Amino acid sequence: YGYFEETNKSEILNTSRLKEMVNPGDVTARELNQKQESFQMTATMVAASNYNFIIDTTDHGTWRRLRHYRSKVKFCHNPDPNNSYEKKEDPRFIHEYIMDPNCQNAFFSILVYFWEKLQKEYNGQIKKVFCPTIESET
Amino acid sequence: LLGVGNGVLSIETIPAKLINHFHEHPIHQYTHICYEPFNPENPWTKLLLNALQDIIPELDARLWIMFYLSTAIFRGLKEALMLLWLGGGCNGKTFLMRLVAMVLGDHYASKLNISLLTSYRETAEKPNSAFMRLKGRG
DNA sequence: TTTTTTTTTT
Ligand SMILES: Nc1ncnc2c1ncn2[C@@H]1O[C@H](COP(=O)(O)OP(=O)(O)NP(=O)(O)O)[C@@H](O)[C@H]1O
Repeated sequence: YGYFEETNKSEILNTSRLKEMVNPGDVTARELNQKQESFQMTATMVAASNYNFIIDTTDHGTWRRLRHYRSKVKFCHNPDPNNSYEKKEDPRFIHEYIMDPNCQNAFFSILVYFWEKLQKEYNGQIKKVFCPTIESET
Repeated sequence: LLGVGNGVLSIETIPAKLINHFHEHPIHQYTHICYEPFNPENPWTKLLLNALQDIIPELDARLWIMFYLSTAIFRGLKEALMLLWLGGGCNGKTFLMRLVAMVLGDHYASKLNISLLTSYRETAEKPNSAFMRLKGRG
């Protein structure tokens, strides 16, 4: 698993690196004071930002790999009762409920259960999951 | 002379011979693949031949591609040729290309960085381990 | 150890 954050305003997505980091194949890199070596690429990627990436290519090899989702709800102080997509925030979620071992292992159990559910429902193929919202937004 | 998983393969004369006995050839590098004589009735051989037919429709193009890729077995001087393969995406390009490197092993085959081919040469003298990967590989 | 690499510069 690998995730990205801290994106600047209107950054350009380097599609050459995209084809190289999400691909069931080998990749080649180098560490400090070390020789070249190659390893399999096996990381799940998530990118979070407040601005849409700039994608300057239209080839099927690029857009078959991308999925886009937009957040609807907002967490703040004094949420407007007229907005269903606005909620009261609880600081503990990031200040405490991310460091407590109990919630961490509960979340790990949830992840294991969902992995088992994916294996037993779609034979492990994420592409077979039905989701109109993600498809429409992408 | 090509080192394989179950001995060493000699392709000096046709048909190729497998050396399962004592020999004095100074051979160190090897691939983990166990060599077996070609057999079209092997289910895996049938599957691979059908996949090759599916990927490359034209017969003459398929024969030329198989002839060019077969020269990877030999580690000596060969014709000054390079193959450029263009595709819209999700069309089996990386499957065959990576399968060739998988069956040749790391000592005889390697993925190469694209910057090694589309970027200016380093200034004067600097160490270049990416170019060093080219030594001894077919 | 000790150096080269890296760093730094292009
Ligand atoms: N003979 C075949 N029959 C059916 N599916 C195949 C065959 N060969 C490859 N595939 C599948 O086709 C998909 C594309 O293969 P892949 O080699 O990764 O694509 P590519 O042409 O290199 N594309 P890209 O790198 O995305 O531009 C993969 O899911 C393969 O498993």
